[PDB]
Amino acid sequence: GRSQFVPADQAFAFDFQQNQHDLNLTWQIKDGYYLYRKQIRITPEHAKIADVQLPQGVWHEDEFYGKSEIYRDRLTLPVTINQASAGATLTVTYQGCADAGFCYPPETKTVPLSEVVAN
Repeated sequence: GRSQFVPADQAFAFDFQQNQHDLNLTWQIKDGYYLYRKQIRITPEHAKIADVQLPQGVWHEDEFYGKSEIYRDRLTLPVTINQASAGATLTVTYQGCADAGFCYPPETKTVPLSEVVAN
């Protein structure tokens, strides 16, 4: 596998589904690739979300971040939107790495949040 250079969006396929106050963020993680738990950052703009609890991954060693908690196969992350104005967004930044050696740069996605009136 010399074409082990698969673009970030095929290694770490991101998607989201919102139903009112409930948002689910999902990454399907290609076999031989992993996301760093400590590299995930989620930032609302014109919205208020509950603190996001990242789930328990597995420990793994590499030469970028030393001994790290990582995620394989899939990551499912619920987010609770307490309020969102019209045109609110959520910025989702994450970084992953290939077993084959090389580390991807951090990726940022912007999720358009559907409006949620407080309460």
